[PDB]
Amino acid sequence: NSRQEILEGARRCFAEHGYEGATVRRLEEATGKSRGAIFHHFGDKENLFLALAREDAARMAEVVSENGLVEVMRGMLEDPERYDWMSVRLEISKQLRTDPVFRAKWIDHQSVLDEAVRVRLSRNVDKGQMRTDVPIEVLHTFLETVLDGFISRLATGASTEGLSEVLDLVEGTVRK
Amino acid sequence: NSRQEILEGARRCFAEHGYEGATVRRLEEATGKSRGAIFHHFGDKENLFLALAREDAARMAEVVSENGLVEVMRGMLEDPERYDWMSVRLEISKQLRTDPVFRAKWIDHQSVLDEAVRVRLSRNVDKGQMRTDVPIEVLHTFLETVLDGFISRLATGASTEGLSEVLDLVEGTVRKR
Ligand SMILES: [Mg+2]
Ligand SMILES: [Mg+2]
Ligand code: NA
Repeated sequence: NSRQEILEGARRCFAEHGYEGATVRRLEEATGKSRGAIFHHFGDKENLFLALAREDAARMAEVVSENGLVEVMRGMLEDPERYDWMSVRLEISKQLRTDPVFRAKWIDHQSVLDEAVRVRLSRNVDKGQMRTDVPIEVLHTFLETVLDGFISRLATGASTEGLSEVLDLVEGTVRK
Repeated sequence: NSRQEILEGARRCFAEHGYEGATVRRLEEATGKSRGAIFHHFGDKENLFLALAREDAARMAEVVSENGLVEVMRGMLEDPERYDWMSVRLEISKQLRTDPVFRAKWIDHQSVLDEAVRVRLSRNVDKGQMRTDVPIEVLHTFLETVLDGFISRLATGASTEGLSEVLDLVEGTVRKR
């Protein structure tokens, strides 16, 4: 409960203020919980952020298991209210490249999504639905690159125009 | 001449420190030019950023005219440091999305690139090289989304392995069958 309350409020706070602007005082205000309770549950601000990213990964992993990364992207188009949170995620990009400890933690906190993508694509291969003239890992990297592009695009304020059709094309490309 | 100097230092500074981290001191360090030289020129950090965006849009536009957005991306793989500063978009996305003035400036400063992509795709269509079962504007948006993906991956230190083969696949997809 307390943990949940902290996560729901923290997501709002980060989205509203950005990473640096999500001060401890603002996190208190957004959660109704003390700094002592927040850090008791999460240790530090970065771990709190990582918990949120892991929540994202779990949710995305579920959708992937149903209908792939393309369906995650379709959901992005349905959810414009989430763009502010997507922007916060993007702010940690440089740290991801330069801080080995944080990097490893970020990767670990995405592990459920990464595996789900792999399982999905395996299932698709088993069913003979993917093209076989291109290795499955090239197809994998292609889908991940489109996903990163979608996130960037939307977060930076590009319109929705033609994106559903772009997703149709993306799906068509990896199929037989 | 000096101006190419100030943009060159800015580029390296943005690549190294980010947008917020590009302090006057660090910009001086990178340009070795007194804050007065640097900003007399541009007024503020936003405008130095937008000037750089224009300069590199123009370079990309040249490449596009020769061999499309895919060739821009092949070049990014060949030397990721050239456009590494573009990582700053990932830092400032909410400002680019939510400040309509800034956003309009950003779009304007990329106009030469956008027109070159449109001219290149037109030429491809004229020669019957593009698939025609998907509208050309969907193909256009696809290619841009891929480029946005490439900038993100390189910003976060993703391996570039398999990406040349990904570009082959991208190129094959927009072509006729
Ligand atoms: Mg699908
Ligand atoms: Mg080509
Ligand atoms: Na052109």
